[PDB]
Parts: sequence; C-alpha cells; structure tokens
Amino acid sequence: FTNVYADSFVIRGDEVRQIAPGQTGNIADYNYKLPDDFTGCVIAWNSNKLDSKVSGNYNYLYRLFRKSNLKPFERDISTEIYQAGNKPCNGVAGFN
Amino acid sequence: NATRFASVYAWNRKRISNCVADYSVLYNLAPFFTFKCYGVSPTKLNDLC
Repeated sequence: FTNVYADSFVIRGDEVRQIAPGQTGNIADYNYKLPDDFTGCVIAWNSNKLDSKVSGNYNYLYRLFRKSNLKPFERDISTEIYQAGNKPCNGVAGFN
Repeated sequence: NATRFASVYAWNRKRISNCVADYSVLYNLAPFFTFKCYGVSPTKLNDLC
C-alpha cells in the first residue's frame, strides 16, 4: 500500500459496535464515519487496568451533538454551542 | 401531567399502544429536571416508531 493513517481515539465498550462501514450511531454519525470504499484494519486494546479512574476520567471528552452529518476524515475543533431554538445561547447552556 | 401519583413499590403501569404521542412540545420547552440514559438519545425519539 502507499500510506497508512493511524487515528488514536478511546471509545467505551458499549459504543464500539458502531465501528464498521455503513453504521448509524452517536459516534458513527456526528463524530467518526467509515465509508463503503474504506480500506484498512481496526486494532483495539483494553485500557481499563491503566487509563481508568475511580472518580472518573475527565481528561478526554466527546461530541454527542452536531447540526448536520459530519464528513469523514475531518476533525471538529469548534467550541460553538448548539442552538436548538431562536434564543441566543451567549456561549453557555440555557433555554433551547 | 397527572396530579396524583404512586409510591416506589406500588407503582401503576400505563400502557401506551395504538395512538400518536407528541413529545416535541416537551423537548422544545423542558421543565424536566435531568435526562440521563445510555445508548438511546431522548432528543432523537421524535422520528422513531
């Protein structure tokens, strides 16, 4: 092959079933998509005896919400608050 | 919206079947305290049968 692109990310064991080409989910839509012409392999390893924490690990965060479907192989760095209604959010959570 | 209620052990079960339930006025308002669940988003329930 020509080149390899390694994507390092941590996904909990309930949400690992959406990693396959042509899925639908929380991570499989607004975060990480696999197209039908995607070619490669998936390597996973159990980090629960090392990277876990008793009070919970807040060092990594994940995106549930997005306005539309995200294009694959693209990172979302945007800190913009999702606005459901016509009320302005002003950077913080609130009504709509 | 019911005035009365039940206790923890004695709870009644109201079966919802063969009807159309509108949850879209609840999610655009939200008097509800905290929504927490796993694997199914409660905001995605509007287009689901």
